Amino acid sequence: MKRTWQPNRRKRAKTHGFRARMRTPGGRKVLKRRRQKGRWRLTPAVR
Amino acid sequence: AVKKFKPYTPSRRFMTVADFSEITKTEPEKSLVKPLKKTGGRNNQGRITVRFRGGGHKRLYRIIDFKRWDKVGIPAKVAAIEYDPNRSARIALLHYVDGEKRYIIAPDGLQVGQQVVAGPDAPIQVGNALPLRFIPVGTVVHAVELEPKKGAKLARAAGTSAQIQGREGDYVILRLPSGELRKVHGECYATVGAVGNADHKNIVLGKAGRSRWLGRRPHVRGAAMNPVDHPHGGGEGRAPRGRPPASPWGWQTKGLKTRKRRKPSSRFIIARR
RNA sequence: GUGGGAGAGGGUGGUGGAAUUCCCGGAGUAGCGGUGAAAUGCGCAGAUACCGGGAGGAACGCCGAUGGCGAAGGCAGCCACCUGGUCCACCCGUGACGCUGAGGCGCGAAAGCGUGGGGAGCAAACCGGAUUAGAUACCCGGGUAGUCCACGCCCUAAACG
RNA sequence: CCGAGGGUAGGGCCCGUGACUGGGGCGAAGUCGUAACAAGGUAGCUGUACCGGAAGGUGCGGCUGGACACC
RNA sequence: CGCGGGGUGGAGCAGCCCGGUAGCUCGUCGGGCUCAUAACCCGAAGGUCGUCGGUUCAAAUCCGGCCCCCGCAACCA
RNA sequence: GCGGGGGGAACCUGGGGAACUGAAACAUCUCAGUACCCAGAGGAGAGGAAAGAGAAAUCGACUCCCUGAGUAGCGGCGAGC
RNA sequence: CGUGGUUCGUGGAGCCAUGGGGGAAUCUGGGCGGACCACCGCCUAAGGCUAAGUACUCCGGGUGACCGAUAGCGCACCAGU
RNA sequence: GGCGAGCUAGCCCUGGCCAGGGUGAAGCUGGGGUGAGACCCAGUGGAGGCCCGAACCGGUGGGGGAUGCAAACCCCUCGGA
RNA sequence: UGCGAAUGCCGGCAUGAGUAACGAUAAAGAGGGUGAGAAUCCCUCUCGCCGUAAGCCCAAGGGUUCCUACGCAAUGGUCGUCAGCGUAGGGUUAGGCGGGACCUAAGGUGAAGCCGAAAGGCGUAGCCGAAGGGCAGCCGGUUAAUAUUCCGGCCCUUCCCGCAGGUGCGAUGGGGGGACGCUCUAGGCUAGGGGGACCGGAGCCAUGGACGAGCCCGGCCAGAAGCGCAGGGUGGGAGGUAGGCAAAUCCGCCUCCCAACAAGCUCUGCGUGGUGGGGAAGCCCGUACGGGUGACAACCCCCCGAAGCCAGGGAGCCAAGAAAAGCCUCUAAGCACAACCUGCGGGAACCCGUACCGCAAACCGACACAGGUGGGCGGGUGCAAGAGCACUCAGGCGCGCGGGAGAACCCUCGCCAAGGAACUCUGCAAGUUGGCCCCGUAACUUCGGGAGAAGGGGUGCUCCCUGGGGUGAUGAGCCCCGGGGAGCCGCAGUGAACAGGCUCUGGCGACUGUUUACCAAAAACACAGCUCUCUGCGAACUCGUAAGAGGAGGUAUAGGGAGCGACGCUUGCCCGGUGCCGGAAGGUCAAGGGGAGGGGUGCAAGCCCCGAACCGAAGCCCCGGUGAACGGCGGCCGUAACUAUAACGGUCCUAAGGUAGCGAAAUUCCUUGUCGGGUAAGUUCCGACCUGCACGAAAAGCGUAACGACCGGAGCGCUGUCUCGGCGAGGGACCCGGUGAAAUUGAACUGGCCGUGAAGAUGCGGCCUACCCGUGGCAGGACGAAAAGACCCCGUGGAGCUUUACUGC
RNA sequence: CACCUCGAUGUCGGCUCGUCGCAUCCUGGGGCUGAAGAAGGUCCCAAGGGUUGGGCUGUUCGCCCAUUAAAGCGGCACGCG
Ligand SMILES: NC[C@@H]1O[C@H](O[C@H]2[C@@H](O)[C@H](O[C@@H]3[C@@H](O)[C@H](N)C[C@H](N)[C@H]3O[C@H]3O[C@H](CO)[C@@H](O)[C@H](O)[C@H]3N)O[C@@H]2CO)[C@H](N)[C@@H](O)[C@@H]1O
Ligand SMILES: [Mg+2]
Ligand SMILES: [Mg+2]
Ligand SMILES: [Mg+2]
Ligand SMILES: [Mg+2]
Ligand SMILES: [Mg+2]
Ligand SMILES: [Mg+2]
Ligand SMILES: [Mg+2]
Ligand SMILES: [Mg+2]
Ligand SMILES: [Mg+2]
Ligand SMILES: [Mg+2]
Ligand SMILES: [Mg+2]
Ligand SMILES: [Mg+2]
Ligand SMILES: [Mg+2]
Ligand SMILES: [Mg+2]
Ligand SMILES: [Mg+2]
Ligand SMILES: [Mg+2]
Ligand SMILES: [Mg+2]
Ligand SMILES: [Mg+2]
Ligand SMILES: [Mg+2]
Ligand SMILES: [Mg+2]
Ligand SMILES: [Mg+2]
Ligand SMILES: [Mg+2]
Ligand SMILES: [Mg+2]
Ligand SMILES: [Mg+2]
Ligand SMILES: [Mg+2]
Ligand SMILES: [Mg+2]
Ligand SMILES: [Mg+2]
Ligand SMILES: [Mg+2]
Ligand SMILES: [Mg+2]
Ligand SMILES: [Mg+2]
Ligand SMILES: [Mg+2]
Ligand SMILES: [Mg+2]
Ligand SMILES: [Mg+2]
Ligand SMILES: [Mg+2]
Ligand SMILES: [Mg+2]
Ligand SMILES: [Mg+2]
Ligand SMILES: [Mg+2]
Ligand SMILES: [Mg+2]
Ligand SMILES: [Mg+2]
Ligand SMILES: [Mg+2]
Ligand SMILES: [Mg+2]
Ligand SMILES: [Mg+2]
Ligand SMILES: [Mg+2]
Ligand SMILES: [Mg+2]
Ligand SMILES: [Mg+2]
Ligand SMILES: [Mg+2]
Ligand SMILES: [Mg+2]
Ligand SMILES: [Mg+2]
Ligand SMILES: [Mg+2]
Ligand SMILES: [Mg+2]
Ligand SMILES: [Mg+2]
Ligand SMILES: [Mg+2]
Ligand SMILES: [Mg+2]
Ligand SMILES: [Mg+2]
Ligand SMILES: [Mg+2]
Ligand SMILES: [Mg+2]
Ligand SMILES: [Mg+2]
Ligand SMILES: [Mg+2]
Ligand SMILES: [Mg+2]
Ligand SMILES: [Mg+2]
Ligand SMILES: [Mg+2]
Ligand SMILES: [Mg+2]
Ligand SMILES: [Mg+2]
Ligand SMILES: [Mg+2]
Ligand SMILES: [Mg+2]
Ligand SMILES: [Mg+2]
Ligand SMILES: [Mg+2]
Ligand SMILES: [Mg+2]
Ligand SMILES: [Mg+2]
Ligand SMILES: [Mg+2]
Ligand SMILES: [Mg+2]
Ligand SMILES: [Mg+2]
Ligand SMILES: [Mg+2]
Ligand SMILES: [Mg+2]
Ligand SMILES: [Mg+2]
Ligand SMILES: [Mg+2]
Ligand SMILES: [Mg+2]
Ligand SMILES: [Mg+2]
Ligand SMILES: [Mg+2]
Ligand SMILES: [Mg+2]
Ligand SMILES: [Mg+2]
Ligand SMILES: [Mg+2]
Ligand SMILES: [Mg+2]
Ligand SMILES: [Mg+2]
Ligand SMILES: [Mg+2]
Ligand SMILES: [Mg+2]
Ligand SMILES: [Mg+2]
Ligand SMILES: [Mg+2]
Ligand SMILES: [Mg+2]
Ligand SMILES: [Mg+2]
Ligand SMILES: [Mg+2]
Ligand SMILES: [Mg+2]
Ligand SMILES: [Mg+2]
Ligand SMILES: [Mg+2]
Ligand SMILES: [Mg+2]
Ligand SMILES: [Mg+2]
Ligand SMILES: [Mg+2]
Ligand SMILES: [Mg+2]
Ligand SMILES: [Mg+2]
Ligand SMILES: [Mg+2]
Ligand SMILES: [Mg+2]
Ligand SMILES: [Mg+2]
Ligand SMILES: [Mg+2]
Ligand SMILES: [Mg+2]
Ligand SMILES: [Mg+2]
Ligand SMILES: [Mg+2]
Ligand SMILES: [Mg+2]
Ligand SMILES: [Mg+2]
Ligand SMILES: [Mg+2]
Ligand SMILES: [Mg+2]
Ligand SMILES: [Mg+2]
Ligand SMILES: [Mg+2]
Ligand SMILES: [Mg+2]
Ligand SMILES: [Mg+2]
Ligand SMILES: [Mg+2]
Ligand SMILES: [Mg+2]
Ligand SMILES: [Mg+2]
Ligand SMILES: [Mg+2]
Ligand SMILES: [Mg+2]
Ligand SMILES: [Mg+2]
Ligand SMILES: [Mg+2]
Ligand SMILES: [Mg+2]
Ligand SMILES: [Mg+2]
Ligand SMILES: [Mg+2]
Ligand SMILES: [Mg+2]
Ligand SMILES: [Mg+2]
Ligand SMILES: [Mg+2]
Ligand SMILES: [Mg+2]
Ligand SMILES: [Mg+2]
Ligand SMILES: [Mg+2]
Ligand SMILES: [Mg+2]
Ligand SMILES: [Mg+2]
Ligand SMILES: [Mg+2]
Ligand SMILES: [Mg+2]
Ligand SMILES: [Mg+2]
Ligand SMILES: [Mg+2]
Ligand SMILES: [Mg+2]
Ligand SMILES: [Mg+2]
Ligand SMILES: [Mg+2]
Ligand SMILES: [Mg+2]
Ligand SMILES: [Mg+2]
Ligand SMILES: [Mg+2]
Ligand SMILES: [Mg+2]
Ligand SMILES: [Mg+2]
Ligand SMILES: [Mg+2]
Ligand SMILES: [Mg+2]
Ligand SMILES: [Mg+2]
Ligand SMILES: [Mg+2]
Ligand SMILES: [Mg+2]
Repeated sequence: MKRTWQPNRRKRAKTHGFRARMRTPGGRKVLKRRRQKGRWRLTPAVR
Repeated sequence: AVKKFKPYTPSRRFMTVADFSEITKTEPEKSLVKPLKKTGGRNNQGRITVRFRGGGHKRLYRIIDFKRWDKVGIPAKVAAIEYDPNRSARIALLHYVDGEKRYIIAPDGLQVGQQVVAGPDAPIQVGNALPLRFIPVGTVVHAVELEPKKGAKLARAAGTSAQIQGREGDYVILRLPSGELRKVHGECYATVGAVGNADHKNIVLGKAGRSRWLGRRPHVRGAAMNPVDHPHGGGEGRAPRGRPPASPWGWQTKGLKTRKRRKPSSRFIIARR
């Protein structure tokens, strides 16, 4: 049956993208955290 | 008046469509005069602030002229009578002699050949527009300014009209379609006559769908909800209102008067009961 | 046919005043209403009675008759438009072209009915006061439908001379 | 082939009959009230409409087969 | 079994609750009015207060039991 | 023309600011001006030279440590602070 | 007047702060010493800056009656994988 | 305090899809009817949250599955279309 | 700092067990090859399975999986020599396809502005944003692998510079256009398909017959200008001009003049077109693959015919159907040497994508998972049609464990004597029926319906005659729709597959719709419709601290809230309480005004503190209204000339005491009420009565045609539901080879009875029975597994919900 | 009553399959009889076997139809998911 992951490469980048995160203080602090934790990738892949 | 239908289907039995014989145009409208428009009943923040709206037919917004007083004295020919789907009423296309084209809401009794003017000058005749101070007492009237130069807010709905009961100082006394009795400034324009397509009120939607076409989504009663949802909901096996009947938001929906008390507007209102 | 005539004859659009009710303002005080007599009701939160203003609906006083019109039901302030029947004088025209009329069709007071309006006064139902053994009545205070308009139905009658 | 008729299926009309139900006729002296006949004590009748144990009452319009004093 | 109210002239209700006193309407009786009956007027009669114990000076009235009456409740199962 | 912008583990000041919990229930009260969120600051930050203390004719800017002291008080005079 | 801060929870409630209303004076002026008044004292509001002593540990170093690969950081190993 | 409407619900903007058959509304034309009508019939016409039924959307009943092919499936049947 | 327990934590290893399974029942068999090794790789043949797909193409998404060489440890549910796996090399080519140096849509962002403790919220213009608008490439060949990309052929677009000819040029400004719905649909085309006795072609005569006007294969594709057919769009001239926020000659508007037509002008489609290019069976080798000839290939007639094209076509309807740029046109500055227009010519023409999978073993589902996933094309025959159904093209596949046996049992399926619902909560299930044509068709009805009512007849093949249609000629041929006659065979002609069982009668809901993703599809929601109510417009109301917004670019025939729920006939009485609505008086009423009087302290002038009367809102009280507002609509006793019963009376209470209708009900306890119907027999059902525990009128009352995967009752038809089972098929189950789990598990050397024991003993007592160990089976027991019982209580545990609980906001 | 079981002892009825008790429904054997015969009554022995089909209701039960030699009552976690 239909399931919850329906990949659409645009949606990934406009939702979880780097410019998303920067646009908003919630999201800048996600980057702050991801970075300070030493995350290799601050933000999701999409091609 | 009001086409009916044989019952070749359930709901074709009660359906009732307008007599469009008045309409001289069909698929127009004057392309120079109309933008578009959209909504959802949702508001700038994304939220439903009016319940049960959506879907229904695409529309182009006929731009229509509620200021007659900026053409004072130029005459106009009624060019067509056509179908506005943003209003109960009908809109007449009129060519001015400027060559300027404009929409007006179309009075009852307005044939399309005729001449129409607006201003203190102004014969008193169906279609003309004047300061209320120059319209003879007892005239029925529609498309009335509430305040001078601000546009017509009063009696624009298909079939509506209003009436001059007398004059006081700078103000004349009107009986609105509501029956309210009201003073409006002398300087407010109004056009003479009644709105027409008065047969409007007798259409019979006939099926759920005819409501959907108009953007009217199903309306679910408090009674049919749970108590999270609404002052009446629960018990079930039906239930009487169990309390003074209420809105979703808790206020009382029988008898309770919501007009604000100190509105400086009350100096100009005498009625409505 | 011509020339005339009387008329609330019918349909339409207008419109006038008297009155009732309601509201506003004045002035003004203790009752007003109602009946057989009373009570309910209304009234110092200022009624009734008086004056001024406005709103609105409905019916048309004197004329008015023991009268006129219409086939009947029916028709009554005034103005206009449109329109029917009818009478008299002339003796002009056609030349029996007539009378009736099962069925058909149409009209049909009041009440009632549908859909919109309108709603002053009145008033089924209903409520109250009184009366009475009782009083689901007659009288009194209220009062909705209705009474009015448009459209469409109903098709009855002591529709009687 | 037609064909008495048998069979299956669905109509129409007519008689009979049926818990129960509706009124109606009729049957000396049961119960309630008084509508009508005299202005019958609210003149009556009436089409219709609502109401009411019952007769009836009320509304609207109509019929007369109803009307020597008082303002 | 349970909880609340009740049991008063012939009928329907007051009075109990706050101790001492039994009242209202209808009925029934006697008399009028009427030819007569009702309507109506004037008059009277009528109850031990379910019952059994107690309290008190005194109990329809306060308490207990019994006998009935009306009502409410009996749920998770 | 000079400057600002953004980042920094924790630490600092400011603007805002909880609930569980405790009170053996719970509202005042507590947790707590904590957690958190926001702005700014720096290598520190804040504070700082008396319209101060507060009983002495005394002390002499501010910060931090010990002490005063679980004292003075505060407190559904409760838990507690 | 309405609140916050203080130990102060409306208390006899001052002090400091201030959202609202009213609204002065310049030494013979003003604040304060716990309502208020008198006396006696203290102090000079409504401009600003100010090292050091203090906080902290991303970082570097020294030292452990600190661990020794189920411990010690989550990660002794190309782990915030 | 933040992260989520790539599932799902609603709306918004812009596209797309709906074999085939059936039944036969108004209207229009003609004819009849009438004083003129209403109206009647025929042809035409092609309306409809109209009918049968694929695609598509469903999920009615029953069987199966039940450490499944599957954390909702399969088969027969069935609703809309 | 000592472990045995915490359904503890981490790891390791056991049991179950060589057990269940090995993932669609579309199906395999042999021969040859390869190799250490082969059911499983390669090739051949035969068989079988998809074919509106299980074929082909595109978009997502995925991200080297593509091609080839070498490999088989692992991955692959077995095997593997094989692979989507390991290693390694190679492979994606564009001015025209897609997207960007274009346009705008929702939305987003956002100079200006506005608002907000901070962070931030909003917002005009603008900007961003696409599967929409605009926009120039068609056919073939080529590689192991890419191709509208490379190559061949034939076309085209922009920009730059030049030349010529033309012209008031000139834009971000004005105007036109772009530019639009849904049904139905004309005429002409093409895609595609069928047939030909005609054209071209290797070859074949088998097994009885056939040397044939035989049989089998094929008989096209792309193509500028010009042209032809079919269509789209489309007036011309002047005069006036005040409108289109300047300007206009443009557009608008008025007047006059000629066109009425595509006449012309113009655009597109098709066709034809120089030219370019393909081109079968078969046979031969020779292939993962395809390669020669056949060939110098032929290359044409007929017919069927789109849903596609001409395209802004036409008609009708109402619910009334984007924008902006390209494009044209108008003028402003400004420049008129410039600029623009047209044609020609040369030059210039960037970035990204391009492999491969793509209904799936490569995407979403932890899996090579029976699930899910948008657009396109999807051939042939026959059955009325069709994308349906059976077979079949091209093309693709036999589903990555196999071999045997032929028990129980299970699943899926076939058939059955007599009976025919006796089954059972219920005909659940299965069966019947079944398409098309024709006859025929009731109650009732809102006059449409009900209807496919019901019930029947027809249904193949042959020969004969015969009517109209399309296309062609008015002809034949080819197709289409018929009509009549006479015969043939079988058990049977919708001969297989796809395709209603029907009738009667109740309850509920008007109807189509909607719903609990994943135990409820319904009598629930919604629904047209009716009523109340609010709301005069900066509306009421909703979201937001606000700004702002929705409402609505709406205006009382509108908009919000509430209830009721098509339609019919109707919806009674009570306003005491509560709510709402109205009331300028009165009462009480907080801050504030007031300051009679009192107080503290000063020598005092004073400073400070109380503070009565009185004035002082809303609210409350009070007065009234109000029912499609919350709601509520009685008790006891008596009475008729049998009896019963009580039209009638008495009395007590209420704000008023339930009208009509309906009633043992989706409501009736007693209850299986009583009576009637149906049945041989009826706690259900249907019709009645009325003693309504405990109906009743918009939480509507009573009805109602039509409708329903709703729930009840009855009949006919028909049946393996049943009497009552039998047989048969296949996939399991069994046996063999390969692979090999699971929950559970204190340890076990794990019998029966009668007792006993914490009360239900394999484990204790007595007695009985009993050689050791397994296989296939059944489920009585291990108080069997699973899930720290959901019911029940407990806890001063939690959460959702309500209110005239408290206290706040 | 509250003793095992609330870290689970699935609850009515049906069906299937039984097995046991006897306080015997039938058949066998008997005593008494107010037993003429036949046919009953009541009691004693006896558990070997037997003990129907159907309408209604979820029903157990029960009512009813048609038969019967008879249409037995109980236990087995109201035997047996
Ligand atoms: N035709 C009958 C009609 O209906 C009614 O008639 C019936 C009754 O009204 C009337 O009943 C009457 C009654 O009014 C009168 N006041 C009392 C009287 N005893 C009764 O009488 C009846 O009862 C007795 C039985 O006891 C019978 O024997 C007698 O025949 C009969 N009259 O008797 C009639 C039946 O017999 C009306 N009276 C009237 O409309 C008309 O007469
Ligand atoms: Mg789907
Ligand atoms: Mg790195
Ligand atoms: Mg937003
Ligand atoms: Mg739609
Ligand atoms: Mg609703
Ligand atoms: Mg609900
Ligand atoms: Mg919610
Ligand atoms: Mg609520
Ligand atoms: Mg409720
Ligand atoms: Mg209920
Ligand atoms: Mg006249
Ligand atoms: Mg006349
Ligand atoms: Mg003559
Ligand atoms: Mg009439
Ligand atoms: Mg009338
Ligand atoms: Mg009156
Ligand atoms: Mg008369
Ligand atoms: Mg015959
Ligand atoms: Mg016959
Ligand atoms: Mg009388
Ligand atoms: Mg009378
Ligand atoms: Mg009389
Ligand atoms: Mg009356
Ligand atoms: Mg006494
Ligand atoms: Mg910084
Ligand atoms: Mg702070
Ligand atoms: Mg606590
Ligand atoms: Mg608690
Ligand atoms: Mg410093
Ligand atoms: Mg500093
Ligand atoms: Mg400083
Ligand atoms: Mg503290
Ligand atoms: Mg404080
Ligand atoms: Mg203080
Ligand atoms: Mg001073
Ligand atoms: Mg101070
Ligand atoms: Mg001090
Ligand atoms: Mg002091
Ligand atoms: Mg000091
Ligand atoms: Mg050590
Ligand atoms: Mg060591
Ligand atoms: Mg470690
Ligand atoms: Mg080690
Ligand atoms: Mg670790
Ligand atoms: Mg979504
Ligand atoms: Mg969505
Ligand atoms: Mg398709
Ligand atoms: Mg179709
Ligand atoms: Mg059709
Ligand atoms: Mg159709
Ligand atoms: Mg349909
Ligand atoms: Mg299903
Ligand atoms: Mg379901
Ligand atoms: Mg269908
Ligand atoms: Mg120790
Ligand atoms: Mg231990
Ligand atoms: Mg085993
Ligand atoms: Mg096995
Ligand atoms: Mg397999
Ligand atoms: Mg298999
Ligand atoms: Mg096949
Ligand atoms: Mg096919
Ligand atoms: Mg991709
Ligand atoms: Mg490969
Ligand atoms: Mg392997
Ligand atoms: Mg590889
Ligand atoms: Mg761009
Ligand atoms: Mg460039
Ligand atoms: Mg743009
Ligand atoms: Mg924004
Ligand atoms: Mg695009
Ligand atoms: Mg595009
Ligand atoms: Mg392009
Ligand atoms: Mg090609
Ligand atoms: Mg490519
Ligand atoms: Mg120009
Ligand atoms: Mg433009
Ligand atoms: Mg041969
Ligand atoms: Mg062959
Ligand atoms: Mg061919
Ligand atoms: Mg060509
Ligand atoms: Mg050759
Ligand atoms: Mg068109
Ligand atoms: Mg699929
Ligand atoms: Mg596909
Ligand atoms: Mg694949
Ligand atoms: Mg597989
Ligand atoms: Mg799959
Ligand atoms: Mg699909
Ligand atoms: Mg077919
Ligand atoms: Mg198929
Ligand atoms: Mg059989
Ligand atoms: Mg049979
Ligand atoms: Mg069935
Ligand atoms: Mg069939
Ligand atoms: Mg049939
Ligand atoms: Mg044959
Ligand atoms: Mg069918
Ligand atoms: Mg029933
Ligand atoms: Mg329904
Ligand atoms: Mg449907
Ligand atoms: Mg629902
Ligand atoms: Mg569900
Ligand atoms: Mg359904
Ligand atoms: Mg607005
Ligand atoms: Mg708007
Ligand atoms: Mg409802
Ligand atoms: Mg209803
Ligand atoms: Mg009512
Ligand atoms: Mg009331
Ligand atoms: Mg009242
Ligand atoms: Mg009230
Ligand atoms: Mg007052
Ligand atoms: Mg007040
Ligand atoms: Mg009152
Ligand atoms: Mg009543
Ligand atoms: Mg009953
Ligand atoms: Mg019954
Ligand atoms: Mg009941
Ligand atoms: Mg019944
Ligand atoms: Mg009810
Ligand atoms: Mg009601
Ligand atoms: Mg009913
Ligand atoms: Mg019905
Ligand atoms: Mg349905
Ligand atoms: Mg259904
Ligand atoms: Mg069987
Ligand atoms: Mg077998
Ligand atoms: Mg042993
Ligand atoms: Mg034992
Ligand atoms: Mg022992
Ligand atoms: Mg075994
Ligand atoms: Mg077992
Ligand atoms: Mg088993
Ligand atoms: Mg537990
Ligand atoms: Mg407690
Ligand atoms: Mg609690
Ligand atoms: Mg116990
Ligand atoms: Mg005990
Ligand atoms: Mg338990
Ligand atoms: Mg256990
Ligand atoms: Mg267990
Ligand atoms: Mg015995
Ligand atoms: Mg014997
Ligand atoms: Mg025995
Ligand atoms: Mg049953
Ligand atoms: Mg029973
Ligand atoms: Mg049991
Ligand atoms: Mg079970």
